[PDB]
Amino acid sequence: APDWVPPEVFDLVAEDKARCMSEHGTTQAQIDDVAKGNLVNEPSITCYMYCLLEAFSLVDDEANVDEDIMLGLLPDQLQERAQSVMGKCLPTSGSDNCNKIYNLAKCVQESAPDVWFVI
Amino acid sequence: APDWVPPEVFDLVAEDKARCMSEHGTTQAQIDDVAKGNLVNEPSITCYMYCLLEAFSLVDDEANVDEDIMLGLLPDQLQERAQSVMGKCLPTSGSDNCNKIYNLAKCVQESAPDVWFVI
Ligand SMILES: CCCCNS(=O)(=O)c1ccccc1
Ligand SMILES: CCCCNS(=O)(=O)c1ccccc1
Ligand SMILES: CCCCNS(=O)(=O)c1ccccc1
Repeated sequence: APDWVPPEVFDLVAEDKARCMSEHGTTQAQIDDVAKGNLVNEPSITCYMYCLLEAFSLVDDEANVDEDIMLGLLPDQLQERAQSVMGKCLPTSGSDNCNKIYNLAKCVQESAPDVWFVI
Repeated sequence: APDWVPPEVFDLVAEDKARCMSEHGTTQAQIDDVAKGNLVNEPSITCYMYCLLEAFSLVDDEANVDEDIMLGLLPDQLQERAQSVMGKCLPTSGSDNCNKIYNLAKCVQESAPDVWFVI
């Protein structure tokens, strides 16, 4: 949703978006809420984000973020900002994979809400 | 094991853990191996998982799973996530009891790696 997201990402994620929303019972409404900063800790959205990340190998089976793959997918414009916020927010911590991603999202959104995006 | 697993279960299983590891020649390394995502189809671990399940009355003599009790014993957030996964992955199928549980474990891990834990 933020204006920096490369156009190609909308097509790149389309397959795994459909699959992940089906698996987690996610609605588009929940997703639209996130750029508005209305994220709540509900598995239907938190496990969706986990699902989408895992699909691009941005996280492992334990929801640990691969910083290199994350920076790789991000555009050049955001490398500086994203590296700083990852330093701050990683490694992930939480009770389960979905909570780990919720905790990461909240962490990022505290200083850099426009760096965390969901589609 | 994942961070969500109830503290109580470490003590609750200690008796049957010992008996089940002894029965199936299981080593602690094999058990630890699973958390890492490295579950293999080997009877010393797959029959161990059967054995622990049966101890909690979660499987019968044919490795049919009691979905209701399995789900009921999971903490709230894991119970929600597992309902879907268990809908897909149950009832069990396979050539023997040990393979049935291997197939269940892999099935669960495809969508919900952190849901299927072994101790
Ligand atoms: C780092 C930005 C947060 C990623 N959130 S997301 O899980 O919806 C997602 C969006 C796009 C690709 C993969 C995952
Ligand atoms: C007695 C209370 C502990 C059971 N909780 S459990 O999540 O570890 C669990 C173990 C085995 C199957 C399902 C859930
Ligand atoms: C979601 C259920 C996981 C079952 N895994 S287990 O069979 O090794 C087991 C762990 C603890 C108690 C009984 C069985």
